[PDB]
Amino acid sequence: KVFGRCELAAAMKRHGLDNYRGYSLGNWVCAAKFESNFNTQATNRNTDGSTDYGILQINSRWWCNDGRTPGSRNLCNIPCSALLSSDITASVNCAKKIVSDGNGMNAWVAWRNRCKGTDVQAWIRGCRL
Ligand SMILES: [Cl-]
Ligand SMILES: [Cl-]
Ligand code: NA
Repeated sequence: KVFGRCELAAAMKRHGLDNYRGYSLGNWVCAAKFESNFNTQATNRNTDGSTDYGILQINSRWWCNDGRTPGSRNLCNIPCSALLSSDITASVNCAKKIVSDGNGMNAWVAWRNRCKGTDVQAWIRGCRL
């Protein structure tokens, strides 16, 4: 599923992401925009053989099992395919664990490079929330 900007914002808010660990809703929407272009089905292969999955491009080296990343962990305890569903619950739940692991949202390179230090609130402007 390809989410609309305000549609995704509302879904993230409902799942408790707004100001989760101090990150306002605009941050999460901005990261989803530049990680996946709001597409739950996005996949990307990394040089080390791991793969990133779903709307927040969660990586198989640490966080999910895709059966093809040798010597990897599965810290959200889910198959990576679960992260591609049109229901974002698994992606959200896993993201909460990632952002809690000490490095905040710097774990997402696109957030660090394209959202951090910008007016992120613009990403939820105009939305009925
Ligand atoms: Cl915001
Ligand atoms: Cl933080
Ligand atoms: Na894994």
